Amino acid sequence: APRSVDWREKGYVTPVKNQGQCGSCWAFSATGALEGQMFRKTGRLISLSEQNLVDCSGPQGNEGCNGGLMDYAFQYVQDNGGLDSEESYPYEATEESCKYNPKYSVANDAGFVDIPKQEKALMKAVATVGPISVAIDAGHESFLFYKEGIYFEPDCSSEDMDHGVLVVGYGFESTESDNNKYWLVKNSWGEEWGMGGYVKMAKDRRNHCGIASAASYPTV
Ligand SMILES: *[C@@](O)(C(=O)NCc1ccccn1)[C@H](CCC)NC(=O)[C@H](CC(C)C)NC(=O)OCc1ccccc1
Repeated sequence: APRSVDWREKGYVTPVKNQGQCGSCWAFSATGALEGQMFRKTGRLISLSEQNLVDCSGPQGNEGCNGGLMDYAFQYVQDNGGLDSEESYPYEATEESCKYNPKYSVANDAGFVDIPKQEKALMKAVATVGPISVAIDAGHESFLFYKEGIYFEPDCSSEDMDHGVLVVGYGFESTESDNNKYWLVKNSWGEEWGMGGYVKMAKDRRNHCGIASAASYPTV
């Protein structure tokens, strides 16, 4: 597999978004992964509606601003037969009734794939498929104040993930500790967080923060 991958360079990735004060990270991770697979298929990158998922995918198991799972969002898009664009169904950061409108649907999927819970399998999936939805343990002061470098938090759990994000690649840079590999991760806290809204998460360090425990992507 390649040593460095960055799907932003191949057109698969929209700009960083900001979920506000709604617990909808799962919806931003899911739209990011589906933005990437829709682009793979059609060659057109269209920003997709997180609000659509927040308001409407409750029947698949999601709980709006109180949390959800990317696989439930992928299920919704399939069950529902579509997903509206960001421009047509903009983000309000609050749960409201479902206003999905099929005329404005710009994406679909036929299910999803759950990646084996190993960083080796995550790597192979990122290298071949595109951006991948993942869950991580983001509950640490260090994650809030991240600015640059390879994020490593010794108290990070590999089974208790609380936060959905999007792996858009991986790479390496020399470091003091010679733990040089990272996942390139798009967050949903705006551009002012981290490195333009991205974080380099430690890679091949015992599934740091559980990034490989709940990884998946939609089938397009
Ligand atoms: C996500 O981390 C998030 O949105 N973080 C920022 C934020 C802003 C405002 C309030 C809270 N958080 C989000 C927060 C939890 C509310 N995390 C999730 O939704 C996670 C994601 C998974 C992949 C780990 N899911 C979650 O907590 O699911 C709860 C749940 C319980 C039962 C059934 C379905 C979902």
